[PDB]
Amino acid sequence: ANLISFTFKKFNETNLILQRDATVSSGKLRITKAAENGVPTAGSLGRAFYSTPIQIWDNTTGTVASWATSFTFNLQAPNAASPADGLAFALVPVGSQPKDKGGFLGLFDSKNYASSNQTVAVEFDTFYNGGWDPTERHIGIDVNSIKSIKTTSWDFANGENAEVLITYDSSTNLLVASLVHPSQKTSFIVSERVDLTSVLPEWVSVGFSATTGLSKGYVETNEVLSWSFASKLSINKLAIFNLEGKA
Amino acid sequence: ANLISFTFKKFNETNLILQRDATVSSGKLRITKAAENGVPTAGSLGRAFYSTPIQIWDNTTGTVASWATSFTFNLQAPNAASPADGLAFALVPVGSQPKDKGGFLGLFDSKNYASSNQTVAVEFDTFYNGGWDPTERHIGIDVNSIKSIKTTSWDFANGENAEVLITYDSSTNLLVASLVHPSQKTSFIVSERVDLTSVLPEWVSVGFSATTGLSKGYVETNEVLSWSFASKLSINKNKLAIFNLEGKA
Amino acid sequence: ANLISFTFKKFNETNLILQRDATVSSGKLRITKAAENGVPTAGSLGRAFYSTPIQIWDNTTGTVASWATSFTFNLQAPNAASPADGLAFALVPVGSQPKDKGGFLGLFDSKNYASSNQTVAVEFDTFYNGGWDPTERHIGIDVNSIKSIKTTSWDFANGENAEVLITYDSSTNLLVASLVHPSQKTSFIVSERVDLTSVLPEWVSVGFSATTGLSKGYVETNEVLSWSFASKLSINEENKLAIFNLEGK
Amino acid sequence: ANLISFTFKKFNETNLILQRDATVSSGKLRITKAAENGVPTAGSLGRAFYSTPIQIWDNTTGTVASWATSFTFNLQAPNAASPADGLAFALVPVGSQPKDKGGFLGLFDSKNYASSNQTVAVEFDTFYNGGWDPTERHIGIDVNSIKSIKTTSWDFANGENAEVLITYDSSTNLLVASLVHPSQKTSFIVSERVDLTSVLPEWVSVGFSATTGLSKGYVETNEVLSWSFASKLSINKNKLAIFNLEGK
Ligand SMILES: [Ca+2]
Ligand SMILES: [Ca+2]
Ligand SMILES: [Ca+2]
Ligand SMILES: [Ca+2]
Ligand SMILES: [Mn+2]
Ligand SMILES: [Mn+2]
Ligand SMILES: [Mn+2]
Ligand SMILES: [Mn+2]
Repeated sequence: ANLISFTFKKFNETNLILQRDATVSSGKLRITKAAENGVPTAGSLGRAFYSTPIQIWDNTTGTVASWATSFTFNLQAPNAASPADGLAFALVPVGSQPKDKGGFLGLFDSKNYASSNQTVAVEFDTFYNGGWDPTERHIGIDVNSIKSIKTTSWDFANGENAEVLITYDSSTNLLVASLVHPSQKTSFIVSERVDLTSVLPEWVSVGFSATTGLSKGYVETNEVLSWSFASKLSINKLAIFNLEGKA
Repeated sequence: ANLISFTFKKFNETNLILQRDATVSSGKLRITKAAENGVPTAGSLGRAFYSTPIQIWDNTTGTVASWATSFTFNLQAPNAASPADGLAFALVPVGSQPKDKGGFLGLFDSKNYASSNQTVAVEFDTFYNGGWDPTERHIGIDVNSIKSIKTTSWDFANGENAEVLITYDSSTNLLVASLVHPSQKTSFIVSERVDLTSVLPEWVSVGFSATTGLSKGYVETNEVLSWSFASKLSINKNKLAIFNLEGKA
Repeated sequence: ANLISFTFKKFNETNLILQRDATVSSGKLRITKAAENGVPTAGSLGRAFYSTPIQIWDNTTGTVASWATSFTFNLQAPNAASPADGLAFALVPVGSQPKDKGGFLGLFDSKNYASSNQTVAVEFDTFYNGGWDPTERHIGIDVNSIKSIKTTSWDFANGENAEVLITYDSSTNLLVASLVHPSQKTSFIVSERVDLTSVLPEWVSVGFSATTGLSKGYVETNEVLSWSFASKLSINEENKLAIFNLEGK
Repeated sequence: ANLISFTFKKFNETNLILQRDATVSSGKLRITKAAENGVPTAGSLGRAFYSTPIQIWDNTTGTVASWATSFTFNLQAPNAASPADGLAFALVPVGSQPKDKGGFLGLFDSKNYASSNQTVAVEFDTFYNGGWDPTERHIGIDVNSIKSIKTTSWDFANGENAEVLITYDSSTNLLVASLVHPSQKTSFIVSERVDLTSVLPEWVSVGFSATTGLSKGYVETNEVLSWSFASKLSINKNKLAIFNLEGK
């Protein structure tokens, strides 16, 4: 079995494939653009991916990798009543370039199922796009589309640290996204079955994507403080994983 | 920083400390009694712990260990209307002995804050005891008492597998327990800020504890299929990604 | 696959099975005796082991585990010309009791092969015993016998830290023991073929064994500063020594 | 602390930087040329490196990273009496290019110390150069030059697998490089004190480098069958146990 693993407690420019407004500055992974004062700017799109590709499944041996990612993100909107849009962990084709800004998070083109994207993502959405989004703040699981196949309720705490964990288990095809605001003691969890072999190609890049809305007033940051990742392609420990990274 | 880590994919008698009705069979950790026909028995009590005690907070340096457990359990009852009582993952003192069966899960004495017990547990409750319990089947966090300081809705699936992840973070003091029934794709989480120094002793036995009800009819299985655990005590002043792939997935 | 791992950067009494003169003081494992002024005492016999037993091979599946261990030890004799005897890493049966003192290190009865012991050990030899030992100080692989099946030259520097790495890989049945004295930038290594199914039982205790001599002058300290250990029992692969040695000390 | 780890048990083109004759076929990283029929070729040079750079020391906090690497290689010659030249594990500048072929192993320019290369390499030497090498096959710690700052006798076993472990402990500045031949139960070890801060840049690429001789007759294969590497860089001021099993 092949392995690949890495833990960032601070972010470095030199080991990431940066795309658009996503830039590293003072340890933090600022995916969107903040003005001189620090106040977030509208119409921003950023993408950041890990330097080495990851094989998530094999064509010949028919085996599927199990993986896990953990990171702490912080969305800071000056006015909670008008923010946009969100941030997402994404597994994306290796030489793949950004898509639609705004409520498409720079990952998808449309709401209808277009497998040509070959994109799985877990979205953390602050802005309710009636076009596809559910009633309130949610954690979505995105497969080829920005219309999330399964979402969960989210108490978005403004400018407060969110620790996340995402795990894929090959033996059950299950995907689990969890989120905690330690400062507020609020916890959340979504779970869904996903076939990686039908969605993503054998080799994918791994990282983040985040955007701000269309309207000028509708501003928020999209900051990731730390990031840990592990993958195991069989030919995946959880207890010994989040302690070298998260804990 | 000191480290401890193990991943049972199948339970073995040889590297656990079994108390009461707890018994290892065909790789399962059956913590409550089952008849010859494979039928859950009433009035049962079990306990299974790890063979090394664990330092969770160091008095001299005031440091606190960050730790993570993951395990798959399975509770099968014949009659959903009358089951009892549930299983629990707990951190007990080094040389701890079992306590009250039934609605106490062999871990606690009374509903009031009894600091003399020194026990932190994450329960998985099936039987509702009005006196202390909430309405529906719940995940509960037990500190020095059976009356959980926080609870949440857990939609108990009968005879189904439940993958469980429980993490304590030292820098945030936050204990987070999360459950998934992969057959149903249903997920359940509860998190509460807990201070270990105030509650638990320096060294602790990490493991399981489970019970059945007062009456004949109130029977269920209290079984653990597999188990992973890791800990990290910082010497001067814990990955969640590489932990559950060596164990859970 | 099944997994067990721990890192001792500082030792503690409670997660250790201690036998005879073996003691733990201020974060150090003093396997042999010491005075209050700091003088090694003769006729000392120490053995310390990890609490949780370890399945090294599984009868039914016919699989043999692959394990690695890395530790730091210091051997300080007052008079270097007359030292005795040395320490050893040893895989011993779970209920085993310390054996013959002196150059037998507490692990064997005779120089001739006797399978009733069921013991694999890697010895670090300061005192050359004419009957079995080769001339110079050595690292020896001991199979049920105090006479090593293979040895290699060792420049034992008195009172210095010695980082050791012992690795067993089942796919080639190869045990590789290596020692570095980082103070004088010296390095030594030994390798031989060993079948664990024959020599050792299924479950074992893993730890240390050290002794002092017979004479009032043949004394040395036998101390272990830090200790790492990991093992992997497969269901139906080599051990990652790259990620281990860093996730060790 | 910051961590990076991986474990190739079969090589893939998709997550490596390949240079010159270096090639991946059927999961075995072949560094130098081998003919269709399996015949090794002279005048070859290969280099393979991991896709992510690795921070071995941080300037701002003075923190230096401990690391470890394990890989199994096989060298096979038609004629053991005349092979060339060898292969080497190296920590290399973030965008470096292959240097002198042949006796220099595609890594160095000359026998004298030139810290412009910024290259720590552990070499595995088949061909004794009467210019800088000891009189036999050797493992050698190379620093900014092809002539080793320390060596040890290696009993090169023709067409036999060789497991290698290289470990750098930053709490002792000690680099230890070993090699075992599992088919013949033989082992070899070298250990020298190397200060990375005066040798290598903050960020380095991590990988392999090999060559064959100038003469046509002097042929061998330079193959790596598996690979593991781990690193740990702290914020302030490495378990070989868990690594070596969690490795290959
Ligand atoms: Ca949206
Ligand atoms: Ca109850
Ligand atoms: Ca002796
Ligand atoms: Ca040469
Ligand atoms: Mn959405
Ligand atoms: Mn309850
Ligand atoms: Mn000897
Ligand atoms: Mn050379």
